Amino acid sequence: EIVMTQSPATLSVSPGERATLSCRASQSVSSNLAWYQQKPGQAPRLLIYGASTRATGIPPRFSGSGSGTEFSLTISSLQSEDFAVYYCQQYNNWPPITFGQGTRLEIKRTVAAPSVFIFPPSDEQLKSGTASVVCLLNNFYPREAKVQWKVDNALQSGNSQESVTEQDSKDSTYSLSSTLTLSKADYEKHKVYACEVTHQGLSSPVTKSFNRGE
Amino acid sequence: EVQLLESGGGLVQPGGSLRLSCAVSGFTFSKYAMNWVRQAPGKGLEWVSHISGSGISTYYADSVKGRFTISRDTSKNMLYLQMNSLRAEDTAIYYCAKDAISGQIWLQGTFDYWGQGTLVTVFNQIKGPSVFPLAPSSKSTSGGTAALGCLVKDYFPEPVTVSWNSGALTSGVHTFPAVLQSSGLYSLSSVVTVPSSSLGTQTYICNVNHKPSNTKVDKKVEPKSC
Amino acid sequence: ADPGDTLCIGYHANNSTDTVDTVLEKNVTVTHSVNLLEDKHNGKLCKLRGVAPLH
Amino acid sequence: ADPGDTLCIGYHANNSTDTVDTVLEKNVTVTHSVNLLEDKHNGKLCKLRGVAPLH
Amino acid sequence: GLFGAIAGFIEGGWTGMVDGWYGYHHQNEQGSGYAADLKSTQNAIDGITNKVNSVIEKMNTQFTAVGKEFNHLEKRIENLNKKVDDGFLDIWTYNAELLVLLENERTLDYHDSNVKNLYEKVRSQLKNNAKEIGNGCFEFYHKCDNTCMESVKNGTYDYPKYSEEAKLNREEIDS
Amino acid sequence: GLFGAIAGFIEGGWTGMVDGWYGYHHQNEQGSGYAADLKSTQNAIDGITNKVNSVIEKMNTQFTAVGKEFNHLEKRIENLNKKVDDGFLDIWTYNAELLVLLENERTLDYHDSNVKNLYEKVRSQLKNNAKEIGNGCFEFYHKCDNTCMESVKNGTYDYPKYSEEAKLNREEIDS
Repeated sequence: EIVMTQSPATLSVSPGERATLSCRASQSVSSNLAWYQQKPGQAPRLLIYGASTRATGIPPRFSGSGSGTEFSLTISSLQSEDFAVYYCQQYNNWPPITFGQGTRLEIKRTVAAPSVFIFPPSDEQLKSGTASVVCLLNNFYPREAKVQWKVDNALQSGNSQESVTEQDSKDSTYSLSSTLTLSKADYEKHKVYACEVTHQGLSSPVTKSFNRGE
Repeated sequence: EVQLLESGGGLVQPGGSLRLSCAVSGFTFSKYAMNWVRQAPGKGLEWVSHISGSGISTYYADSVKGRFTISRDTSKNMLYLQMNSLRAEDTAIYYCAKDAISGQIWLQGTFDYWGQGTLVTVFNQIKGPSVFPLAPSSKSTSGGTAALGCLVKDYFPEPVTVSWNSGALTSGVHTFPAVLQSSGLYSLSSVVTVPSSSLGTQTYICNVNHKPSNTKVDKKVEPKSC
Repeated sequence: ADPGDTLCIGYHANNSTDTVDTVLEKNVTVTHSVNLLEDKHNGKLCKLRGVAPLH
Repeated sequence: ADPGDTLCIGYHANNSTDTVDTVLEKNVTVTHSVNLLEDKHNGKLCKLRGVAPLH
Repeated sequence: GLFGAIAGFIEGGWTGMVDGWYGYHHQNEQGSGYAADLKSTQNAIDGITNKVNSVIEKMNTQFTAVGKEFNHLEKRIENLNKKVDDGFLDIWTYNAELLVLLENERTLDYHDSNVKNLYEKVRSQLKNNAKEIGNGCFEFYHKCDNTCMESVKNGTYDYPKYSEEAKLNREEIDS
Repeated sequence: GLFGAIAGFIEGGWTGMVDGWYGYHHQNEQGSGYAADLKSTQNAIDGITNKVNSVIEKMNTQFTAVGKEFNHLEKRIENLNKKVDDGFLDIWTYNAELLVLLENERTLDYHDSNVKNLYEKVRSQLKNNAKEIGNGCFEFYHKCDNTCMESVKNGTYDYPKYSEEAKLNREEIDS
């Protein structure tokens, strides 16, 4: 099997700019390399075959190059329709036909400060004996953000899960939810629970917090 | 135009069997080789199987060998994929891909046309969700705009659909993608932002649907401790 | 077991643009060729059999 | 009745060691060959057109 | 082509095969790729090398000075000298031009013949255990792993070893 | 070989066949032995004989005395004479060497072609009434006596006469 590595996983650049994608192969695949585009909710579409030849209907703004083990894809003028996920696939030694893990092209916009809201678990969840503390970061850019949980002003790790929405089509920002999962036994032992958010849009980290009462 | 139509997908238990059908129109079916490519939910692509234009040659991914079987009926313009001994890891969207070239074996392996695909889910067990509110209390009273939502917890398998106010309120709402917990059950949260001068003018209801468990729970969100 | 697997017989090609002439056809591009016609000189008068000329 | 009986198509060979040269290959042993190069003389001066020479 | 293989039923050449003049493309469960039949290539390279050397080395000249000098009352022998130089020029030019024309045609036919014999050697080996699907390609009625593939290229393909499995698969395919 | 028969799918020659250049080996209930296809042999012998005579007899020279004598003050014309003798020597030597090289290759290809056509003439006659078992040999699906053998060699093999018996034996053999 020919392992295909496709770095960077995510690339940020503005509309109308130029984006360069990289595809690397564990073994030489000559020029038998293809590139595919997949817009959300749609099937994959062939762009490049032979590592340099554009398929039928591919506009000239898409450029492909490379041979051997290093390959690349270029979009000269980046328009909003092309903010999708791109995959590279070799057809030089198969089966198996192998793809790369893909690269997501995100639209670059101005830094947006998140709106932070903290939710202690609803009283009905303590009926079943599990506590879920939800911290929300709403409509921020860039996606890269630091969220830390503080239990009695003590750093927490290995007890929370994050979820990020897809890039908004109307404001081009992201929303993040960090849920802290802890059994009701552990929850009923501590007093202060806080959510610390560090983001490029904040001069200093913001902290929302609550108490067991109120 | 060339059209590729997938069908036969659905829910099934591990160890079960399903059969897919790719409806082919728009090209000489005999001249081109066909493939199946699958994509796990929110994941990358993975080639599954290949059959030549003649049908004598078939190739399969290592993980599906001995379980999957590709076939074609050229006279009927049909491509099939028979899956036996199904596994939970086989849960994915399955596309049928036409080869871009004809009569050049050394230049095969390129897919120019893809169907929209069909969904195969192989779970094991059905667990319904527990819907919990995320109230906009005094610690969520920003003054200008407040935030509330619902916590859909401990359900399996996906999907779960969430709407707000009988589907009327669709703006500033973010329904997060599910997360798989340590318990092996999914969990998501859906939130919306609304002005603070609406906590009492308009009640808020999140509509949760979990068709595998026939869950249609509706939950109220409002502040407390007042 | 299942049938399948393919073997193909083919011949070489390259990016060469060398053209030759044949009895039936002219300007046939070929992959490799050699020149039998010397058409270059060093532009100098030199020593035959090691012995310099009388100038 | 039963099947069987065989017929084979083949070509001649002999104990000849005559070697010829070809454009693609040298010293190809062949079954028969002729010499186009006269390399023998009688070692004598003789009469052209019947008339003896003047010695 | 004189033998029908090159630019014939094998339509084009392979830039992907770089190590030889005539070879194979294979595809089985273990993968695919190009390989060159070393025996046929080396035989053809030896043959063409001998051909080029034969054309070059059979010309063995001696030391010679072509020039001649005649005074103003020696015009007739001067013209006789010119006729000799011109006649040799005409003979060598015409012969050189036709030799290259004729032997270039023979060389391309030689490559065409070598490809046809290579295809026919395989076809006579596989017989009904594979299908002739055109363009010089054989599609097997039985699985042919890397070892089996090398046996075909080595001229040691064991037809009876796979004949029963191919027969069953062929009849099933044709049914 | 250019046509693939000699030193090809017919690997070697027959010292046992002594009466002809191309022929047959047969084996039936009446015995075995070598025989030569007289028509193909005589045609090839006529062809090669014409080729050798063409190479020899097209050279028709007249009476000529090559020698010339010049005194010590005739060095220039002496050298002119030498250039003529040398130029003719170079032209004839090179042309003679290449003519033998090129036509020897054509002659061996001619024999290769004659063998292939002989094999193909039989194969097109027998069709499925016999099996192609390699090395230029045909194994019959029906008994072929001496009279039947001669019909194949004479190009008068009656395929429909034996087609039913061969078909029944072929299907039984393959079953």
